[PDB]
Amino acid sequence: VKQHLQRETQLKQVQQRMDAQRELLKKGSKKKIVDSSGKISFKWKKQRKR
Amino acid sequence: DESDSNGDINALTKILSTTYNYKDTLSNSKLLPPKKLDIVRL
Amino acid sequence: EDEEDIALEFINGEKKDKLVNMNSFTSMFDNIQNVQMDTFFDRVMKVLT
Amino acid sequence: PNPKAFPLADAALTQQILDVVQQAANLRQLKKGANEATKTLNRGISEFIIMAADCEPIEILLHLPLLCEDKNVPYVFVPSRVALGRACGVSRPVIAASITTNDASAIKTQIYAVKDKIETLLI
Amino acid sequence: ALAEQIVEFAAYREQLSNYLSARMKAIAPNLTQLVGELVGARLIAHSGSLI
Amino acid sequence: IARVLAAKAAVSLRYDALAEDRDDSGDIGLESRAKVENRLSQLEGRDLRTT
Amino acid sequence: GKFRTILIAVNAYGEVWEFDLNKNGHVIRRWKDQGGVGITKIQVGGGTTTTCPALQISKIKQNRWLAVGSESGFVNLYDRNNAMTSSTPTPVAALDQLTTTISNLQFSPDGQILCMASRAVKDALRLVHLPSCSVFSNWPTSGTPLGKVTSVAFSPSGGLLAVGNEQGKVRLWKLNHY
Amino acid sequence: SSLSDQLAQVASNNATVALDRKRRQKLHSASLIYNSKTAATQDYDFIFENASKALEELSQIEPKFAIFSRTLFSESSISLDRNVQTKEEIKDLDNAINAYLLLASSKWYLAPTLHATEWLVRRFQIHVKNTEMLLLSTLNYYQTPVFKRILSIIKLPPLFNCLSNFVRSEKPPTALTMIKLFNDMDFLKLYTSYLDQCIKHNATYTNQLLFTTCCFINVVAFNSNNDEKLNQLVPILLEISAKLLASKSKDCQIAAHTILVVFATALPLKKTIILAAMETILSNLDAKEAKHSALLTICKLFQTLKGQGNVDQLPSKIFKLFDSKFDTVSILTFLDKEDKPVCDKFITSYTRSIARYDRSKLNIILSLLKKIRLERYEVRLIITDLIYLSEILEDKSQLVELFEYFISINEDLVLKCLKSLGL
Repeated sequence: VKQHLQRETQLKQVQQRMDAQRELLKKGSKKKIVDSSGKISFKWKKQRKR
Repeated sequence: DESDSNGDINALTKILSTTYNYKDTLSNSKLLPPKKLDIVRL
Repeated sequence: EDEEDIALEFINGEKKDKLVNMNSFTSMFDNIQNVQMDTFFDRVMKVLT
Repeated sequence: PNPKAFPLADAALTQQILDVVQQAANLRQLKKGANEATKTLNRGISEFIIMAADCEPIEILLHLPLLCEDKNVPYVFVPSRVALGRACGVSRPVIAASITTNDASAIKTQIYAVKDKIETLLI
Repeated sequence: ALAEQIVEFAAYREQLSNYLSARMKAIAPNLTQLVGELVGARLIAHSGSLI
Repeated sequence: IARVLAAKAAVSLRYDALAEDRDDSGDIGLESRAKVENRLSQLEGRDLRTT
Repeated sequence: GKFRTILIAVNAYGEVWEFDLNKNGHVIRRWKDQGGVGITKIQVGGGTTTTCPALQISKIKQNRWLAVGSESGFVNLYDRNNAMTSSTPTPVAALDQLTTTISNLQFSPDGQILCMASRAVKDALRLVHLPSCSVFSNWPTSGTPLGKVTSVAFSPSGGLLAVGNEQGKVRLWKLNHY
Repeated sequence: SSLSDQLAQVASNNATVALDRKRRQKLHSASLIYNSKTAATQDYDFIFENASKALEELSQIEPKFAIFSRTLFSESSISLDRNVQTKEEIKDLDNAINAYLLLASSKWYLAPTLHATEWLVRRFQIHVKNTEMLLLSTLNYYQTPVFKRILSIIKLPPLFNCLSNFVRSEKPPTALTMIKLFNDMDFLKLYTSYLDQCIKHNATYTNQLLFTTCCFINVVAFNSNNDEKLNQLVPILLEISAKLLASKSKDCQIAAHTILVVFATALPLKKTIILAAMETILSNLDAKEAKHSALLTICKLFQTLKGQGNVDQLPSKIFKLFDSKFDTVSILTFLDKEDKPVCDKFITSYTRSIARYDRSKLNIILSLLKKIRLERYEVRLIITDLIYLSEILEDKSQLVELFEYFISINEDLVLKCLKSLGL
């Protein structure tokens, strides 16, 4: 059971990373912000998708 | 074959023959007409 | 009162409306088949209002 | 306002909820629409569910509280779906939306504040 | 006698389908009115509960 | 059309399996059917190839 | 010899309060803007305002239109007669053309054009014809030199429009009908 | 220009002459009913037998067709040819073909029309020689397998290129194709001529009159932007509107009504032109259906015009005409209708005309003002007309009655217009 659990959490994270990339692909006016720790993030402009 | 010689029937066709630019403009329309703005750059 | 008050009375008074855009009458073609003439006319008047 | 839509936020809580919604959509953490919201309950990642009250017929979103009871997700009706769509960011009326989870967002604290006030309102 | 028994299954099937259409009209008349009651009943059959 | 139909069928179903005081007239089916119909006319009016 | 001034204040959730000032500021009413999650800018028009003001007491006229503009981009538009009467009314028309946060709303001094503009991205002025609530389609065009519009005015008499942006240059048009 | 292109136009000239046995099977195997091989095996005498039978059936249904049995469907018409005949003779044969296609455009969901016009197709090559009258006749059936057939045989003229794309296909032509056909202009001229001929020979029906209506509507909608296109499309639709009014079929009159309404709400027409619109409409108005439609139309036209001269009197003749056609109790029940179309501008124009031309029905005036909710400037105009009427007339009881009605509603405007003139 424990090994099943770790398999599930890892697949969850891989899907987190992949989903963030897919939405970088989509549209919008992004902004690439950089955290302290080394981690990057994106923050979109305040606009209504039409 | 043809010479010129209550209310009629021919009237719509006759006044169409007379007038040539049928949008009413000349009337000081007082109301700003929609969807086509008339604006000049100074 | 004043002329400018009269023209504002015009402008205030007249009420809003629907314009003829380029897409209103296209379902008329698919409702045209055997319905009688006056019924078509009243659906047209509804589109205009 | 239907008695169908029971746990209903007021003015103050409604503003706070739609503030978190606006932030979440700017960061892209928001799932818009009722079919999409049911999907994310099913995958079991969603943070909480915000529903409209005036979608008539009400039942089409009434299928969500049974899932939220089953899965223990907090959920709140807010009064107007026009407002929910505007706060959500699209051009449409949106009758349900769902904050999804990313534990290192920049709005984790605000989400928790709202989710805690919701759970009090349910409980 | 076999051939008349064949006729009887045909009549029985028509009766069953008419029964079913009326019954679906009773249970889920919105979905019936949309997709047609045969496919509606098959949807309910596959996923099981109407709920 | 299978997307539009599946969405309007979900609306129809949820109105049916959960609305405890149903009037049995199927009106939500009729309304949404008119919506899907209109969609079908729009799609089939559109012509992919030049005039 | 008599007028009465009313002060209208918009909460950023949408709840309009209308105090009156003549007797000490006492709430005439309050009604909610329908929709309206984040509101910036309310403005009235059609009569006499802080943007086309009066010049003798006989000329004060009550404003016919009310407009409320949100920071999504929408702008709801109410009629004053019916909104005052009903006290939780329906917007006559809801415009969404701009996509960023409404930062200017001016009516024309005779109240037939609403110019709704946005501070936030380039070329975001639209002029709306009222009562029919329909955006004028041919000006501003693609090439209209506007830039990030930061302020707008309408002229009292000559029918002029004057727009100013972030580069610091004001540009000036004449609506030729006047 | 090239030898190739001059030769091409030669072949187009001699397009229907069978110069070979191969070409003759090409020509003769184009046909409306049969498939290719069967049609090319059979001959003129057989096709004529089938056609005569079908025309006897159509004569039973509609009794105009015995004349065609006298003159285009005889044994002599087995014998005649179309290419061996001088131009005067060809012109007459095309008159008879055009009149036949009119007087059986209306039956094209019928196998007898299929069989009879198939003889005309094969012996006289209408699908080559007069195709424009073929297509403009059978146009509105644009879904029925019969029109798909007719496209499959025809060779499309220069003004039908939209279908030139759609020819020889299992899908039919679509509504947006028909609208783009009409949205070109020289086609609108052509179609107008076909409708004038159709009206003057009296063969119209609801199906095709609906179709022509729906296309003239849709042309004005797509042109609702380009004001030059609109201004240049005014005379053609307003010519049809006049002729289609001057007819005597209530269906014609309803079609012309709906054309006028859509066109005037899409373009602001001049006052004199809306006046003459009303003049023609009323002056040939009879029927009940048309009476109801015409009332709605005139209210809508006067609501459209706006400027100066906004709300004046009708002239004497148009007013008297309107009174002959419409009772005041009829306009009163129209104002008693539930739906209540916006008709304020026509109502007050009518009221000013009453108080300046009749000076009696002032009780009726108070009835009208009780019925409808006018606007402030209409009030101002009416009240000033009554003030002048009072100063020209005896202060009559009903004139008083109108005045205390306004006293009931807006003493202050009475005071303001009084300050304009009086005390």
